[PDB]
Amino acid sequence: YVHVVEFNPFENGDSGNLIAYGGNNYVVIGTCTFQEEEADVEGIQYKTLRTFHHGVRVDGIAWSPETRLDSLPPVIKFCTSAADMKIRLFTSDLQDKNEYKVLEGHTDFINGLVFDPKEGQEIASVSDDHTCRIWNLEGVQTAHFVLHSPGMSVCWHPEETFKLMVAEKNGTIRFYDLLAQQAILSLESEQVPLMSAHWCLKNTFKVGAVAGNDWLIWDITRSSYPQNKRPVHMDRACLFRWSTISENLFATTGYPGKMASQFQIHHLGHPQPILMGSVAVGSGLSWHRTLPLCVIGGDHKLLFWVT
Amino acid sequence: KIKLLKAAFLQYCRKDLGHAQMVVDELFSSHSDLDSDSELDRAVTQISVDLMDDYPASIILHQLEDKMKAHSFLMDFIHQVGLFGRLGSFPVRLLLCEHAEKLSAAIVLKNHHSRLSDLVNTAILIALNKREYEIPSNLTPADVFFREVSQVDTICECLLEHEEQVLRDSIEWAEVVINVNNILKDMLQAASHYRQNRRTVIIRQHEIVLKVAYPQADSNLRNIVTEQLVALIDCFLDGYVSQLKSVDKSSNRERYDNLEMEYLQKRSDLLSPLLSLGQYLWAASLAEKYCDFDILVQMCEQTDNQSRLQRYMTQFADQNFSDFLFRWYLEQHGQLANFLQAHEHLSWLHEINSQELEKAHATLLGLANMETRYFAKKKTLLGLSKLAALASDFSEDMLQEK
Amino acid sequence: KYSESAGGFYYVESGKLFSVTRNRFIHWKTSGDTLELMEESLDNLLNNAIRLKFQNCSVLPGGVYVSETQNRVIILMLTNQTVHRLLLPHPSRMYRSELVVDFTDPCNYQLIPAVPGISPNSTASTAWLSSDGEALFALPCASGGIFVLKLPPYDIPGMVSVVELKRGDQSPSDRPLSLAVHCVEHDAFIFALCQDHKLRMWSYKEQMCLMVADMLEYVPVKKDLRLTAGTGHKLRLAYSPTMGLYLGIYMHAPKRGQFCIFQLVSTESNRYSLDHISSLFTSQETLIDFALTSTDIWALWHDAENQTVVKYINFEHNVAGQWNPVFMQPLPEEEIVIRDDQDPREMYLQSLFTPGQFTNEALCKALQIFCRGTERNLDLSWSELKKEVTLAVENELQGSVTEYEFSQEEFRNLQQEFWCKFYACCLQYQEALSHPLALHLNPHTNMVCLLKKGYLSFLIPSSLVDHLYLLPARDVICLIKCLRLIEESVTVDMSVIMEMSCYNLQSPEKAAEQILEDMITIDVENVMEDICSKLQEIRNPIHAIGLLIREMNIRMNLTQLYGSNTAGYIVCRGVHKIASTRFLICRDLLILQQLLMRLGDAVIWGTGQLFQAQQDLLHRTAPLLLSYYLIKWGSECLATDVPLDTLESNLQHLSVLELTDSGALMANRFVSSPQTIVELFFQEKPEMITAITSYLLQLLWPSNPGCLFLECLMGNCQYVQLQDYIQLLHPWCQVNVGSCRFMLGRCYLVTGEGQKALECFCQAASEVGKEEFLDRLIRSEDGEIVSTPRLQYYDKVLRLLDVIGLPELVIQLATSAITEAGDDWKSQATLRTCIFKHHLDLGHNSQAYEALTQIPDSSRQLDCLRQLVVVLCERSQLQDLVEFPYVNLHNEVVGIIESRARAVDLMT
Repeated sequence: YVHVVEFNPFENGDSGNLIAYGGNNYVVIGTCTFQEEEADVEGIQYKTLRTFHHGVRVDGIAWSPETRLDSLPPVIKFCTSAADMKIRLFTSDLQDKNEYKVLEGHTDFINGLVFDPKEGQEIASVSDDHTCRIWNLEGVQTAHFVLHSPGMSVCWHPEETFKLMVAEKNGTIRFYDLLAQQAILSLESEQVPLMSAHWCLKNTFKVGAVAGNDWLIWDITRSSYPQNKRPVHMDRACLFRWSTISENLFATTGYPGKMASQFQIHHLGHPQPILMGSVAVGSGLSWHRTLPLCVIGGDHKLLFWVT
Repeated sequence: KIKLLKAAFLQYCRKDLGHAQMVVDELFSSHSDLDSDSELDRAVTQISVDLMDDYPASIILHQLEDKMKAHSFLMDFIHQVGLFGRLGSFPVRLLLCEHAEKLSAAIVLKNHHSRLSDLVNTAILIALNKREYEIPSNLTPADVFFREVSQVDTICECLLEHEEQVLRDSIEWAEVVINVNNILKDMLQAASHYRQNRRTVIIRQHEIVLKVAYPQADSNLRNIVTEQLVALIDCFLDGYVSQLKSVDKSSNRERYDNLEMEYLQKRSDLLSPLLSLGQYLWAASLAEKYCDFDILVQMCEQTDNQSRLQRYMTQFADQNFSDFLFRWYLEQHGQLANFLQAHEHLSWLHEINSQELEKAHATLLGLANMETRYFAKKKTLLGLSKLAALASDFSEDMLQEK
Repeated sequence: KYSESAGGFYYVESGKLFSVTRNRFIHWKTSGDTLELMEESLDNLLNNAIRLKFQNCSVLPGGVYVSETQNRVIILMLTNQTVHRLLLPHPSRMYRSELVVDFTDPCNYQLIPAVPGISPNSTASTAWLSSDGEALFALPCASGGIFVLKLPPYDIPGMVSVVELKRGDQSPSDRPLSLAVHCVEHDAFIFALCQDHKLRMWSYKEQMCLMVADMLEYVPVKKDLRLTAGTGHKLRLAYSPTMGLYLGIYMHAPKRGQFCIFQLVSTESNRYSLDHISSLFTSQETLIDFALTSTDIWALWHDAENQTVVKYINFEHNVAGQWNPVFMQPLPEEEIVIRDDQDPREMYLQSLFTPGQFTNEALCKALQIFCRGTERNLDLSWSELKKEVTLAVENELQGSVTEYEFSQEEFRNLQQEFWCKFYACCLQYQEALSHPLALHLNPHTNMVCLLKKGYLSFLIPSSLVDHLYLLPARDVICLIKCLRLIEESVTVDMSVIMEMSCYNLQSPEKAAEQILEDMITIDVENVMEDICSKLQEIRNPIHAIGLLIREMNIRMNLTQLYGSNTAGYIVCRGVHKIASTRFLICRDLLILQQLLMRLGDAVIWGTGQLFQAQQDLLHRTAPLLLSYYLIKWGSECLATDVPLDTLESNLQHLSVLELTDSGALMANRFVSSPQTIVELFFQEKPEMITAITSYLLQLLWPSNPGCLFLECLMGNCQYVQLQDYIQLLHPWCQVNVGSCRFMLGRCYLVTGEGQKALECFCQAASEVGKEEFLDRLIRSEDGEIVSTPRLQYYDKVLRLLDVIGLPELVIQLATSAITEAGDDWKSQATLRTCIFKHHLDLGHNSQAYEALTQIPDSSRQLDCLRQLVVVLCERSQLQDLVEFPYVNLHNEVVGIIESRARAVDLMT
């Protein structure tokens, strides 16, 4: 998995160039600096800082807003996922692991995880056992909470710690809360399986993609705008919305007949635009905080193309 | 299942002589089927693709011509009965018949030009996939290779790259790299010329375009001019195929269209940089083939002393001056380039040269108002603005206000 | 236009059977605006619905214009005073194939006699009353005329010479009310009853009345000083039935209700043309139809309030067909909003689709609720119907807002009101369209078949669960009834919580003393002491319950098979109902066991049941829990999505796989995303015997089969289709089965989740295999003359990664396999060679020279070192391979140099 610290550069503003890449060993960290080179080609280079150690495969990556950078020392706090059907959430400094991660409570294999920052360390995971875990680490030890609800890609809303989102595998998008339990529950295309349902950058929309290239948008700030389009190819890795444009989204693919994978940029009103098109299969992709560079993680390397 | 494919293939063989027996099989099948566009529509397309792929896989020329003649008659019998749709392309495996026809047309062109290197390359490609039979049949793969033309085109670049290392490149060795490129271009043109009368494939072209550029630095002028035509013809076909693939999907899913546009624009900019060091006649052909990437044309019309080319490429286009000005502001011949780039900040000289006294005075006033770190420069800008306003032939009230 | 769209004027169901090879050919038909016909036999799998459009629907006298001969398919109708004759093959040619092309003349309308309003209109058609059923056809007019039309075919196919033959009277008292048709010793023997109470027996040879019987049934009788004029006239219906060689007749006799049972035996001799040795029975009158079968007489009744009442009278001097019918039970006025099933429209859709009785009523309601756009029947497929209904319901309820928020309390109330209105509309549209019509029996299947109005049903006897759920050395009855009554009084939230808790107890079960602490949240006070006082005053309880449960394990006798559409659907519905009843009984038993042995989280209150007082209930609760899980899985499974259609012989014939319109048109067995239940019934009288009996015996068996039936069903369904529901079925199944993990891995790999498939395959590679899924790994582990725990799987993964195109993953797997070598055997060179090959193919770091110098110093394996050196030299590493070779041994370096210097090909 490959995901940049988008929340740290928005709700805080410190570690914005940090990029986590979870593999089979542990999770490496990179730095994106703006050097000279050429401004027309790419004015942002990738520099490998350090790489932590763990000993288990990391299926996901989700950074929190408590990451800071002081001189050469750098305290990070990201929530990954172990290979033994768990959702770890450790906090290491630079390269040495100062704290462990005792993750235990998942009955089946995990699918998605997120991390928020309000009163301490709130993490929401989703497994395949029809249960939605909600770990909350406050000042008095921790508090575990489980709910009978199927999830696949849980994600908290922007600038709203009391609200969250959870997308089921059958196509149900429920918006539960931390006080009133569930509030609303939407449903997209029920004929095919759903992918994810993450919010936009304006903190007022909810875009939900499916596995059969079926995307639906529901913006609340646009007087209830219900748009619905379709992509070119199937999106196995769901989609990633932009950090500045709420009507823009990128979804990767992978044609096995031609041995080439493309990442179409879905936009409401614009035509079909495929700026990315490598000859290898892509494992993950994540957009930067400047809405211009795309950090796409492959099977053996990690590219950084600027559109 | 297997009962539908065995029944649909039996009616196609008897349709060439009669029509009353084949019309009764489709009407009963349409009533016995579920008639659904969700999962029932994919069962007919999977059988049609299997029936069309079996006809192309069964006198090397006669056997290839008979399959191509029988494949064309199967499309008319299916269209006359219907079979009014059943589209099952999706990923990898209406477009299936076109792809099969293109593969059959490209496989027949390679058999007519059988040589010593082509046969060796075909044998090496057949031996790398699986094993061949020892009981004669020294071909070695025709029916099993015509259905999968992408494997023979991708493996052709590995055979020519292995012989180029021990060739010490030298005069006669350069013809082997051009003979394969000419055959590849002839095979690619056959698949594109037949369509008008209706990751692995792009890598082989990208590697050939890079290998042909390294051999032009140590060859003759005629050889370099001949080798640059095949690469240009391949690039013009690749750009057209990319445009046709991008124009077939729009409206919904804007993220994919935005991601494919960047990949298509990055591929055209890399090929224009490698061809700029050679002949300048290929730029016009590339622009006529693909009406995109104007930054290459703007650089080609500025690096040389061709002042009429920039006007000819702008008078026969749509909103080309606005793009040319934006490309010049973001970057004899040198004077023209400086005048084209001078649009912002230092624009008073350009406005005075292009007969625009009022525009020059306005630009000088704006520069003097924006400047606040040099009294001498602020006074010089004010004096220039006053001189331009005095030289301008405007109204009396405007002159008094200035 | 909504109430007059569907309904049907009458219903006719034919069915012939040959006495030579037992050829079965049954087919159903419907009336209304268009002549509809569908195949519903019980022998012949792929069928299709036929709809013959008419000019004036079915304009006749009332319930006539419905005749069918023994051949398939010879039908005869009469609409707008025009007799029709359809001759086609709707049994093994047109209906068996999916083609809709016909190059032969099937319709041949003709007019024999002057049938009109002012001349002589027909009243009762009977084409089987004559000799040749496919040529001759008798008709009865309202003025007492019995005409015929012998249309014999000539040499050309199509043209036929109709022989006009009539025999009218001269008075209106000789009008036939209901004519019968029967064959005795291969001879046409017709028996009709005139309006003057005269049973006349006509012959097809002489075309005249052969016998005549007088019956006094028109005098004015008085009962309790009340003169009642017996002039009862029924609309069509039937007043004469047949079985084999004899016929039967009955009279309503005014408003008495005693009916009759006059079964006349008509022997074919020259001394007894008509003899009746039967008086009258005490059964009710047959207002709809009556089908006699040897000794059993199946009668059907219908009231004026659209209420049917079927009753069987088996004259066997012992027991008859005692059966009670149920009325309309409304179960949609209870609100529920707990866990499990969330949202609002999904629960309503699941509750509406759990009935399986309405078809066109839901579509009509959805079309009427959406104004300004009411089209025809353009839905066709039923997959998008639910989505269209949801989109129409979501676009009609406006959501009220407030202060920058959404009022969910008003939205939920509006959704509940809309759901209640839709349920009321569906109940009102189906109450006036689902009623009885006629009833016909088949001699080949020998089953009591029923024909309603747009809903093909069947009659079956009451089982044990159906009799125990009705709440009607002899014990274990009152306690079970009390437990059922206590479980039936629970709310919907408690039932949903119990279902959610039982659905998660498949893999990680925890059957202990936790149900008593969870079932006590219903605010129960004076309900536990009354049950404890009754449970404490009983001697042998567990021993009797075990015996009653063992006498109930179901066992079959002579197993059979089937292969149709309607019969398969009825069998699937019956199996689903039996599974639901078993699940309810298991839930009631579990609730009773939790209420009896509740303890109370105390030692003194728990030591009374563990002091060797009884025989416990560990194995009793384990098989009960297994049966409850199986019944829950069967109830979750619908009834469509079959598998193959291979009709062999006895206990080998399967049901129809498709037999639908398209893939998205759920007509019989097409929806595979939420079904997978027809395959288990197809792979395992024939709903009575023995298709349902075999399924019940397979579901009730546990340790006798040796494996779970759910895993086998999932593995058999994954071989055809149903790839979307396989991932949901493998996640809710048990992990105790050996093939369950393989099925889950296959479903995860076929859907795109490679990580889940890899994690499922890595956890099962240390035990056994799954045919080709691990045959290579098993062979590689057996070739080493040992049994590796985590080394063989790692070596296989490294080989698979190296044979695909990877380099870093294969090298990492080889390094892990070399590090984790707990065998310490002599076959450790296979991992070292693989690690050396991976290091030579990858390279990168300078660690590749350490393995080559180590593999060549232990044995004489110089080929691997030479290959590694060649790979390092060809991978452009002239400045790196020269310094890495100096840190190795001198002899190995000299050998590598001597092997590399022998080159007979000099290139660039």
